[PDB]
Amino acid sequence: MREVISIHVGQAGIQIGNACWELFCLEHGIQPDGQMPDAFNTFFSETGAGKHVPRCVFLDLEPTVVDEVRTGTYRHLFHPEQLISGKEDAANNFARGHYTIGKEIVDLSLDRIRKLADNCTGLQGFLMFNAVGGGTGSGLGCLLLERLSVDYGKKSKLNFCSWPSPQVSTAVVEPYNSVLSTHSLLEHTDVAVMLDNEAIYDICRRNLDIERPTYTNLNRLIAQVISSLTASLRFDGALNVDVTEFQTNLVPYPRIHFMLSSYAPIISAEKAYHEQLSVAEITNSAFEPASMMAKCDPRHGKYMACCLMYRGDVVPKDVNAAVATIKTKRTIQFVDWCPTGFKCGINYQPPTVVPGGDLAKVMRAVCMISNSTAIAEVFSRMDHKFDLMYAKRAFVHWYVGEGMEEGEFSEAREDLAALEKDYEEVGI
Amino acid sequence: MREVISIHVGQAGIQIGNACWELFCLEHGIQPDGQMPDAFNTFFSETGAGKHVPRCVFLDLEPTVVDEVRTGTYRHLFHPEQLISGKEDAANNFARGHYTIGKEIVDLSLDRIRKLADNCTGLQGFLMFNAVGGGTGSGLGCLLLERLSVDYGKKSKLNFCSWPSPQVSTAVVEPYNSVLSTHSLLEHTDVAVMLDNEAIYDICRRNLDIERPTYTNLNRLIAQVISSLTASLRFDGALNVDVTEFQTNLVPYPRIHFMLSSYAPIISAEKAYHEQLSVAEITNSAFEPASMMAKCDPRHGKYMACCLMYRGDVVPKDVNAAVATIKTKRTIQFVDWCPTGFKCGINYQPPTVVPGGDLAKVMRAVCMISNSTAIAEVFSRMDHKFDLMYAKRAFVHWYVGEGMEEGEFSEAREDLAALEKDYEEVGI
Amino acid sequence: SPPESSLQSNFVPSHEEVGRHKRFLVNSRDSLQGNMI
Amino acid sequence: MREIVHVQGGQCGNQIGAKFWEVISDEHGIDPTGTYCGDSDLQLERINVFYNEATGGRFVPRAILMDLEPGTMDSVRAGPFGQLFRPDNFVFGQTGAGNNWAKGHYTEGAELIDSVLDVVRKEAEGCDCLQGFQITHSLGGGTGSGMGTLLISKVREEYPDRIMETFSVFPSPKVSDTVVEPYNATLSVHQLVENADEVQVIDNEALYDICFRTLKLTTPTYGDLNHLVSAAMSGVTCCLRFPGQLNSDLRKLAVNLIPFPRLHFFLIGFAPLTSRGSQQYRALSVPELTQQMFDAKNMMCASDPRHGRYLTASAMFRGRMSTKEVDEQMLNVQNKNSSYFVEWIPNNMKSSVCDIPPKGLKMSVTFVGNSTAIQEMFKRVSDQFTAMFRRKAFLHWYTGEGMDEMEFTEAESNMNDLVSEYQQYQ
Amino acid sequence: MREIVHVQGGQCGNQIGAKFWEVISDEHGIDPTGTYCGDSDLQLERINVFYNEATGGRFVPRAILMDLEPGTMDSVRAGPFGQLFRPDNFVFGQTGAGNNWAKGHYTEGAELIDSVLDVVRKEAEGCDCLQGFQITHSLGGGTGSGMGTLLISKVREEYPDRIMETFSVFPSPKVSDTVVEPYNATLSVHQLVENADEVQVIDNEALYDICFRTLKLTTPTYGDLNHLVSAAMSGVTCCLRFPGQLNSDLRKLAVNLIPFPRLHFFLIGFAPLTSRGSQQYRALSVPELTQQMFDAKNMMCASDPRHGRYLTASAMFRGRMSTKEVDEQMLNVQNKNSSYFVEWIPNNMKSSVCDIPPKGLKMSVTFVGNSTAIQEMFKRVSDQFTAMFRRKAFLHWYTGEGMDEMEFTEAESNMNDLVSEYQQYQ
Ligand SMILES: Nc1nc2c(ncn2[C@@H]2O[C@H](COP(=O)(O)OP(=O)(O)OP(=O)(O)O)[C@@H](O)[C@H]2O)c(=O)[nH]1
Ligand SMILES: Nc1nc2c(ncn2[C@@H]2O[C@H](COP(=O)(O)OP(=O)(O)OP(=O)(O)O)[C@@H](O)[C@H]2O)c(=O)[nH]1
Ligand SMILES: Nc1nc2c(ncn2[C@@H]2O[C@H](COP(=O)(O)OP(=O)(O)O)[C@@H](O)[C@H]2O)c(=O)[nH]1
Ligand SMILES: Nc1nc2c(ncn2[C@@H]2O[C@H](COP(=O)(O)OP(=O)(O)O)[C@@H](O)[C@H]2O)c(=O)[nH]1
Ligand SMILES: [Mg+2]
Ligand SMILES: [Mg+2]
Repeated sequence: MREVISIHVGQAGIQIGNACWELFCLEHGIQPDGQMPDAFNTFFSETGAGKHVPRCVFLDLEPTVVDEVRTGTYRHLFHPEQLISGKEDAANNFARGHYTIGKEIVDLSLDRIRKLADNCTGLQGFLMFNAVGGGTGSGLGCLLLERLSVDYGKKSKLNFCSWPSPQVSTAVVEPYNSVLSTHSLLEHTDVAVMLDNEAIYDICRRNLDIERPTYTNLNRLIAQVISSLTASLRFDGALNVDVTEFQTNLVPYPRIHFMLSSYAPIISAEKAYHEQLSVAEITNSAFEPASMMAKCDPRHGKYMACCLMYRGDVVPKDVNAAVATIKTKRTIQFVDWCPTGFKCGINYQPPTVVPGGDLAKVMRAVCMISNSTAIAEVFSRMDHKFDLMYAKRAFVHWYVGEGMEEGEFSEAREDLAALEKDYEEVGI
Repeated sequence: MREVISIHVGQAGIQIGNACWELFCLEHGIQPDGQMPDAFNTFFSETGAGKHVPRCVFLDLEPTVVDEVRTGTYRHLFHPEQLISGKEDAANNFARGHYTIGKEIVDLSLDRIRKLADNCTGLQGFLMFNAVGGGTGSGLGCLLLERLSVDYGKKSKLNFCSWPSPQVSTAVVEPYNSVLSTHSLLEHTDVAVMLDNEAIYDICRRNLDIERPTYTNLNRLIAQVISSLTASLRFDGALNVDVTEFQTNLVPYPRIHFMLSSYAPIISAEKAYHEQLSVAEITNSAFEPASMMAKCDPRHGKYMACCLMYRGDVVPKDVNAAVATIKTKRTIQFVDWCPTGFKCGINYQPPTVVPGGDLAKVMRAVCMISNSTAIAEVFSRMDHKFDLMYAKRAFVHWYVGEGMEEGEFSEAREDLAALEKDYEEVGI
Repeated sequence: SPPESSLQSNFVPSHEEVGRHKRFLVNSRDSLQGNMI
Repeated sequence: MREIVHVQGGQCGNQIGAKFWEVISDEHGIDPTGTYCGDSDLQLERINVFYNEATGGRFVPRAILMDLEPGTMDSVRAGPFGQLFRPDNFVFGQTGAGNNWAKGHYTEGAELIDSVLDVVRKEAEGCDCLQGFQITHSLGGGTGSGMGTLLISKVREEYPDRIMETFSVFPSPKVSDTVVEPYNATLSVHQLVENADEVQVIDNEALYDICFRTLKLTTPTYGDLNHLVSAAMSGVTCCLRFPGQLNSDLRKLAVNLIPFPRLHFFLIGFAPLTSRGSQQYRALSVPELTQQMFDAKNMMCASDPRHGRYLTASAMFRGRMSTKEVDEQMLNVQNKNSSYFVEWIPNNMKSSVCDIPPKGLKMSVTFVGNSTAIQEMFKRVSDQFTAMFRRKAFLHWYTGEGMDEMEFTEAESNMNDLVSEYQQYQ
Repeated sequence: MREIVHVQGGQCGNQIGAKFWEVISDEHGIDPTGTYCGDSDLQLERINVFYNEATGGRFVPRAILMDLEPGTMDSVRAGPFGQLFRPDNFVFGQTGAGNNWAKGHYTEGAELIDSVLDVVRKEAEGCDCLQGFQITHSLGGGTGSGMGTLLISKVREEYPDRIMETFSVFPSPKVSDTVVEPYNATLSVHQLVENADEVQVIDNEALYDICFRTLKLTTPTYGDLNHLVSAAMSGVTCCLRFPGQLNSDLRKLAVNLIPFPRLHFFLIGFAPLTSRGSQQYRALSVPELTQQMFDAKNMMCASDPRHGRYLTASAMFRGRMSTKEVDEQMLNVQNKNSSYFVEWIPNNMKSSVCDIPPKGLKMSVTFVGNSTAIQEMFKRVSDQFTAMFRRKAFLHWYTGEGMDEMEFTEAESNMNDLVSEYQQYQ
């Protein structure tokens, strides 16, 4: 019946995806062999003796992260050509993603997507994970969205792309790679949800007091987010939230779909032994700007729409008491043309804790995704440090000499500048 | 009562008979001595005390491949005079292989084909496995098909002719041998099926993922094709398809008898238990253009007939359900004078996997034989290669001075172009 | 063996099909007119 | 005899209607396996009003489950009294209306409306002639409002002379769920005002206020709000199922509450209502039965009727009781509240006696009243709909699924005319 | 008294008649070893219509097993109830027809039809007097369509006045198997239209439609669909074996369905048909039987009767049932669905009461109806046939067996004048 396809492009997509599927295997009960020692259907398929193979593709142009998944623990869970690999890295280049390497890997990629989608009707949509700063995550990530719109037209396409920081970016040509990825995903992505790495680093340092975690500990917290989004698709609950009203409740205009997220409680075992976990305070934590997920301050941003996804033993009574408290609260301000501002979804399944991880066993949680005007500033800082480096032709010879012509930078520049004008106009 | 006679010529025919009867012995319980420790009556004859004996002739003018069979494991299974050996090689020469050196072996071959087909009335038909690019596969194959047509004209003449690929041709005089062979393949062969080597090379390379495959692995795939061919003839099923059904359902004009082949699923153990290989997931891969076994791209051709045969625990509910989605997709297309184009056969017994081979134990399989207008392309580059090298009398003296005459090449050129004018005449 | 008949002489199907569920987690609720515990 | 046809649409209607068949099976002595127990004449002398004898001896409900997603159909059959219903009364969607009106009304509710009228006609024409249609659904969501009310459009065309009884749950003012609610609410209201014979209103703010003050529970769930609506909806149909000293039916309500067919919106009350703290301390008698029932705290709409004027009303008294203390006490409540009752209507009250009390009680009452105070939540829907529409926010779904723009301008103008005609009678 | 001879040809026919001789064995108390069980006088008062006493105690079938290939007859014998049939009533072919009407009708259907005529003469002349024939075969194949219909021809000449009642399954047009189907379909219709007294059309996607919508079978096998049409084969002949308050016959069906000799093509319905997830929920009565029967969902021919007019119809009821409801229900559907019932015939349809219902059921009904909606089925087979014959496809397997082109055009003429004859009565 119901099924959702997860696409992970780039090695950022790979590392977010392996931790995303190890939680799903521990959420439904899938051993690293793909056996169940019935909500698997919405994320895991079937093939006889419990073999619940996954419904996800793993794109990367270089093999150095994909084939070590094949060598690692999760060999026989994943179907071997669901892990799709090239030979050479795109190496932080939009042109290397599109016109030289990606044209040879996208034919086998859509071949695998077509076989993995036509197995059963009931496809809610595609969950995209990529890195906009990278070469294959942005270049090849673009060309997959081009070929998905031409055939799979009316299907939903969620997005979770790792935007770079104002400070921690670990590259220099991500000003080029990111704003060429915007010219992709304003008109191809249905719902874009924003991510940022230091906005997960500062949550790990403050909310759990973990002074030295790594990339993989970021990937558990985001895996809990995606599992909470598909909580109602798989498990039962009081208010069902499937994918079709992530867009019709949060996207008021077709060019306005860039949006923010937050997760709560992010509390270790040594802090859960003193703090009581009430529904009122977990959503109060989800409204704090310091608890935000993509480093976008919402005091100068103005909440057009919001979604709350309660997961656990949440009674609907104090759902409505807590959400009435934030309307009374003045510092979280909403829009005059959207007086109501909230879609609530309750699921009875408690969050699943991973042993050996960072989180504890909590009985209730919130996954909040909010479309706000504050996304204007994450692109305005993109304005300032793009024009500061584009003005003197730096790092341009790599792009122009490799297939793509000069002038596509200027129209993608006018594209995100038009996005700036749209967010300023709607925010009056 | 019911029996079928297989005929193999050339070295390629001998080892393609070794694979299809390693398989047929392995499914009928036939040990290499023939002793069981009535469904066998098509390919094996009861001789004495529980011995089952092959129904074929093995034909080759050179001894170098055939006498190593009679010193092998299957040497007390085969009758000695069913394996007929010559003394000298035909040596890629239609003139020797038809006229000069092939005339003293037809008198023994027609003696044995009489002694094998006269034991019971109601003979179901003759099968032919010839190498088109070979010398005795083209020359001796042509003349004995001519003599079995005058003797037994009202019996079926199946043929699985192994054609040279556009780039893989492993000799130099394949334009002469193949064009001269198709002059008579056109005129007195009731069924022709192309088995191009490079197409099956690619299929083992990606589906079974063997990047050093050999002629053994090529030969097993043809064995699976002929096993699911005559599965309905040997065993019972939900809906029988006879060998007489083939020409009545795939051949609308007597000149057009050249069809295609495809086998799916050809998954490997590792990739096997990872897909629910369902009566659809396997019929979509059977109709995939790159899953072709003769590298005739059908997207620029119009299907004029197709025959599908299912083999396993197949319910016809999803046979009709999956073939409808085949009918509705626009990447496939039928010529308008056959609004329906589908003959279905169902056999209950699943295919049997050979140990140590390259397939897996698969419960259900599809073999599909389609007539198309896209046979015009395999003869169109045949036109290019023949004229490009016939232009300045290359290798002509091996044919003129060895039995034929200058002008056989002109008429063999002419009637293949008559086949092209006939195929495009269907193609409006 | 061919597949067996799935209909009795009463002309009704022979075997059920388990419906595609949603992992039912129950909710304990009862109120009004005594309104329990 | 007569036959009440029930239709159960949307996620919200499927829970409040399932709990409805829990308490009507309670009132008629029906086992959850379909059989009968209890040994009384009064449990099944009028059983064809809601149940059909299915020649297995069981009494199948004449109610159709109706939703565009099998998530709610999975829940209503897994729990208790899910075995009572027929699986052929269930009609399944697979895509699901994500709280969008045009999603359920124009695009994909169009192909399931042909199948669900087939099951309506299956059980309607199977009897001699039915009594009415009872439509419970949700206006806040999509599969309840749009896909629900095109059924309301279609069955009115086939059966115009029959009564058209709708219980609709409205958007709530305080709680903010299903953020595109004023589009779904307004686009359903203006189309059912020319279509439904009479409508009653339920709001979750008022059901929460009941659990605040009169029931004093601590953690009320949706099942507790369900049985509040369910006890009232049993009471409004009790005289068609049971005898009494003064008999009535749904079209008795229609002729005694509707002076003008454009104004057909009601408020619901239900008394008595306490926890065990006051179950043995309150004298269960006619004064507080009528006096709790004329209270804004007991009202099931999010409206204060003290603001407006009671145009007409009716009370549904149930149980063996003295009849003077029924109607003369409603004469005293008219004399004391002469300012709260409309001036050109003497004897605003319809009364009836439903001599069989509900299970667990000996006296009860159910209120159905046409008050002009039901204007006020149409005002707050009007204010927040034009807040969203004056700059055309969240509109591209309602444009791109095959539905025009002047259909919205007539939607606001029709309900503004409905608001304005309630002013002139206050 | 009388005897109805079942003649059963084609690999479709032999496995669709194996299920036919399972249900009339079950209804008549026949152990598969041949002896009687169940000690009831009504259950064996009429055995001579289908079985003959073997002077060894058993009841041998009057069935003519017929095929051109020795496989499906071996599978029928090896199955249960396959050892009931006489081994000499089987007739064996060794070559077979390759979905070919030319070798089916002319060459390979000639040397075996001399043996079928010998066995059908042997059993019929041994009887005192015949009643009719039951030709069950297929039109989409080679041997059922080829010399099953030539068998239809010559026993019509040799027996000129008896009944010939044929259950012919037309090729499935939507999901078509056996690619040269319209040659065997269209060009065996025009031969059969002057040689068959009574024809009933069976379509495979209609048999899948009743397995999906009304039976909700997850995995329907051929045994299920052959069992469902054997309900029709037993229900049409119920009065031939059993008494009744109002009696009938295949001759009654002939005289009360065709006003003209050409219109002998009928549709078939059977009721009730519900799953056992809704069997205890099914009120089983006469009005619920007729309305569920009168649906295109239930009818085992894939033609929509809403697009046409029921020119004449008939309904054989079964079971102990009141005989005012054996007609007041059809007055209800004639007055309501008068748009689907033709005017120039008053009271378009008859009925009869069989007293024994099918086992496990207390009431049932079968339906044989001359509806003019079959014009859309012959014209739908037409557009494949005239498209595949315009460009000379697959014709050399036809003309190469003592055959020419003239009777292909005569097949087009003699079928499109049947289409045009049904055009004037809608
Ligand atoms: N949150 C998170 N971000 C990552 C991870 N891996 C890479 N990134 C982000 O990706 C950026 C670097 O680009 P990559 O993702 O490594 O490169 P790519 O997108 O795969 O494309 P290529 O450069 O061609 O390999 C870093 O600045 C990170 O912000 C990860 O595991 N978790
Ligand atoms: N399908 C298939 N074809 C083969 C195989 N081996 C050889 N061939 C074909 O055989 C052709 C060469 O002829 P051979 O079979 O080697 O020799 P021959 O048929 O005895 O004729 P001569 O060349 O005179 O010896 C090649 O062009 C191949 O296409 C095989 O294993 N499978
Ligand atoms: N009266 C009532 N209202 C409910 C119930 N459950 C949810 N609601 C309200 O209905 C709204 C959601 O409606 P929804 O389920 O989306 O309607 P649907 O489209 O028909 O499925 C929320 O704002 C809730 O306040 C219930 O059991 N009873
Ligand atoms: N209803 C029904 N149809 C069948 C059955 N067997 C085969 N068919 C249909 O008949 C067609 C094949 O014709 P077939 O009977 O096999 O050829 P023939 O035996 O030579 O007449 C196919 O399209 C099948 O769909 C059966 O048992 N019942
Ligand atoms: Mg790169
Ligand atoms: Mg050779």
